[PDB]
Amino acid sequence: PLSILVRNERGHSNIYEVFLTQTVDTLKKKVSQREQVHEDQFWLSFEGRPMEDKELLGEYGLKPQCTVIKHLRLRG
Amino acid sequence: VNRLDAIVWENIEGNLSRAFLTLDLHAFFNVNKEVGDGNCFYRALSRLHSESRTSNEHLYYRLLIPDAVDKYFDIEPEAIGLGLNKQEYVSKAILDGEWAGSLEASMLSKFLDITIIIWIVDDSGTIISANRYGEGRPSQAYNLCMVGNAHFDSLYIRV
Repeated sequence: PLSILVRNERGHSNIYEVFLTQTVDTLKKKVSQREQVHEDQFWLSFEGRPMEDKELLGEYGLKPQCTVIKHLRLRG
Repeated sequence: VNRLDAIVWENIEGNLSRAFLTLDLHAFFNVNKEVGDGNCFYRALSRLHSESRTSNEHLYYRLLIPDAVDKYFDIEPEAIGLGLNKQEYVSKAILDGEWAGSLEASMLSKFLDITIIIWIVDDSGTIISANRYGEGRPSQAYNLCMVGNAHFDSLYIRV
């Protein structure tokens, strides 16, 4: 049970709890509910690598207090 | 102009770099408002690619997408990030009025060898961030204004 930051589209970080044995979509769902934004409207990267829905969180080299970046899908 | 070219962008991923800053939009650019027909993204590229300043190539710019997909979609962080299906995406993206933005900026910046910057504006019309797709400076870039997270207008850099 790791604590991390997800930096939002405004450049501001928010603390999320995460399990390395769980897939990336678990964190998508946490961000989606807390920041009021549909899952298919954003993606996450970590150290410049895109995170993928069915990849385990532990495969990305996550650490306590590390930062994931949220990327809005921009459409207009 | 002078100021915008002094911005050091932060590299993030692929050819995407980013800036956090507040600007008065009208002080730095003139805006040509685009119509609400689903095509603003491609209208703005058409308008910005040429001094005659017309959006009537918008269909042509849209028709670049299948070819850019062949070249790049397999490697676009956003497509990968969102787990998009290639064939699903290409079929929708070519339809009249289908919205576009960050993914097509990423593909086309590369495909045409240009720099596209989407400047993000809050409720009050203040630029609050920007995404730059490419390595060029803003004075040379295709500058777009993103409004209400649902529309783009074209920006002409002011002098």
